[PDB]
Amino acid sequence: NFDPRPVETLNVIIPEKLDSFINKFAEYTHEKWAFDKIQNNWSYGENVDEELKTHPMLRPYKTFSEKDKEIYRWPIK
Repeated sequence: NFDPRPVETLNVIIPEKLDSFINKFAEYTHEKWAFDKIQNNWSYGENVDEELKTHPMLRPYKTFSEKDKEIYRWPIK
C-alpha cells in the first residue's frame, strides 16, 4: 500500500578515500573483536568447541579468503 522511494545505492562510485575508512573500520572491528576473544583468553587448538573452547581464528583477515570477511565488511554501510 505504501511506496518508499527507490534510490540508487550502487550508482555512485564510492570514494577511494572512503576505502581507507572502510578498511579502517574493518581492521578496527577485527582488532576489537579479537581483543574481546583474547580478553577471556581463548587459545589455539584442534577444532571449534566449548568443552575446552578453542578459537582457531585468532588471525588476520588477509589470511582469510575473500568469502569470510565480507560478512563483517558491510554491517554499517
